[PDB]
Amino acid sequence: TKVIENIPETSPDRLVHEYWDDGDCTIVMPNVKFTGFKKYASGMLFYKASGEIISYYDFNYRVRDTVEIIWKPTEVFLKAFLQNQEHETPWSPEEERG
Amino acid sequence: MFIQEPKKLIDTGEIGNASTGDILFDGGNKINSDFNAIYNAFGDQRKMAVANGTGADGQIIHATGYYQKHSITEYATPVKVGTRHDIDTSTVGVKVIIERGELGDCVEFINSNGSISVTNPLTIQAIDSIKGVSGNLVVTSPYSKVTLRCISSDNSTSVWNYSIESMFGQKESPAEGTWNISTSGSVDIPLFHRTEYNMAKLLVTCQSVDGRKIKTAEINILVDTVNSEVISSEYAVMRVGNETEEDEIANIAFSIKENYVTATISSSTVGMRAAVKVIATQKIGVAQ
Amino acid sequence: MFIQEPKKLIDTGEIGNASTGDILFDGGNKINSDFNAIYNAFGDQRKMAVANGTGADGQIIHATGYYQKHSITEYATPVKVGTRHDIDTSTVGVKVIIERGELGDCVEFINSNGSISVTNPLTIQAIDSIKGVSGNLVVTSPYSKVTLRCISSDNSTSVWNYSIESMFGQKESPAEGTWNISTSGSVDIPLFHRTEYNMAKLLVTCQSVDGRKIKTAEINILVDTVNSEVISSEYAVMRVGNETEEDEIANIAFSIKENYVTATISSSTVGMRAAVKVIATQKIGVAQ
Repeated sequence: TKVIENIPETSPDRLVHEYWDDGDCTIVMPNVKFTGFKKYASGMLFYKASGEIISYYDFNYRVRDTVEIIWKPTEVFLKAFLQNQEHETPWSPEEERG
Repeated sequence: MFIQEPKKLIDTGEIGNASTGDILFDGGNKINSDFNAIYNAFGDQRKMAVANGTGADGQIIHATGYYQKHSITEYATPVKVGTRHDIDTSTVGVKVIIERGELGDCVEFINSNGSISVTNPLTIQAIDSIKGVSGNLVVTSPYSKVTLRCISSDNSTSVWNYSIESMFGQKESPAEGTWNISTSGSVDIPLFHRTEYNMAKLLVTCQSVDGRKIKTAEINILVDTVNSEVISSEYAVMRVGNETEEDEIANIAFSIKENYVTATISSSTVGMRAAVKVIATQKIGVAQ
Repeated sequence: MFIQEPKKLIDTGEIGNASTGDILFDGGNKINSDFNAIYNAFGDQRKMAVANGTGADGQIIHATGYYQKHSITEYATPVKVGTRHDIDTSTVGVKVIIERGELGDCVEFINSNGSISVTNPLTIQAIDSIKGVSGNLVVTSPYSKVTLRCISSDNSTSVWNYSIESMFGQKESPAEGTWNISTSGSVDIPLFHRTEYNMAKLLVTCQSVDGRKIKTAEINILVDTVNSEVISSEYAVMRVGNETEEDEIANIAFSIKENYVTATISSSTVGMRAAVKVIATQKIGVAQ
């Protein structure tokens, strides 16, 4: 149970960032290092320290004793997208007037 | 004028369970600024141009507080309430413009050297009003004390009644009190140590237990130094329960007893409440 | 007297990039000492002999501030300006020797129990001078307030003018103000709630709009309790724009209206500025 954590109140060291932006949300992480498990592991969990969980790294297979992971989307795993949708639009009959 | 922030407080939910340095790195910023207001209040804010109130030269707290001295350029901006200022208008007459205040908001100011004159007046704008003052009050008084208090804030209306006082002088009354004229019908009251005043003026009111007979006179006294006497002038006599146009409801006699100017107030009427109050005095010091 | 350092401020360039404990180990030394002055100012410095101002018994801040009580041994050293002291000379007359001050430097002192007498005088040395005081000022006044203010510092010359005030008493004026005598030529002014004073003394000045006719009289009043009246004595009459040796430029009448002593100031002349100012009052309380 390594942690990715602290440097709170957005202090410069952390480099851990949520970025709201550009109609969107950008959430960056540094690559994760793991070693000395001595044991057979599968998956990886990012466990919100306060509790619950943010997401799950399935790890695709099963390893032992060490893990190294980068986010191929350049260390930022998440870019969240709201783009372009409107819900409301229905279709109805109408009188053409004229 | 060094600007102060309000109180700014630290999170203890931080620290031992969180990143130590960071949460502290923040806390100092508070603490440093936090004491700044404190010392800037009770010490010269021009000590910030110094080591920033640090070092032995740094801002110190005055149990009396400090009246902040500055340029006019700073008072050229509405100056916040709650502040003690000392400015000397010898250079020029100034306006001290004050923010719109709140009910209870105070503004304390002085000219210590008393350079204030008509040649060195002092103008003040406390926003939207100052009670009794149409527009901006001007102050020509040397050794005055500018104290504003906002007696109404309401919505837009900052109403400042105004007090001002000579920063110095002898403001005390040597003798003020009240007693009841004895079954003996008189007493002797030490007024002040016989040396304290060359002149005094007092007001005695001798009133019956039932209040119907109340005696009043206008007491002007000349302390006689060499003879150890006190010379009186009584006039403007007024009465209520007076049964005789002669001395009535009581009598007023004087003396110096036990190195005290001692008034002897004798009433033929028993149960007479006499309040002895010395309203004004005078003594001679050195020339100049 | 617990000694205070000036403000002493923390380095934030320290901490998260440097050794945490050390830079903090230093900072506490500041902070601790830093609040000390604060609480020592507004609380008893004899609370340092206690838990050092800590605990519930520790020094507390007084919005009024605290007048620091001590031995004479401590005042046997020049005592710094800015300090509030309370010492009672019942034990003996003392000298309070004060450092050479700066323009604006204050020294506040009191005897709360008023033990100060001639038997319990109070001597003061503020270095190099005290304005109006040759050598060291002595204070025999009970319930006095010692306030020094250094009105010149310059190079060597610490000039202290001096204010002193009775720590107590009734210092208020019930009625002071100014108005213009109405087109009706008079008005009624509530002076004080009819019960507030057995005696009052006021000064009214009735001056024409153009200031040429200005009326002045010496107003001495006896409030009549049982009859709900006020008895006046007028004398020492003075005028400028008086056209007649009779009542002129205005008239002064009295009454008690709406549980107020109410003066009725009537001027045959329109546009007369009358400033009503009650200079001195008296009321009777309990015996002793």
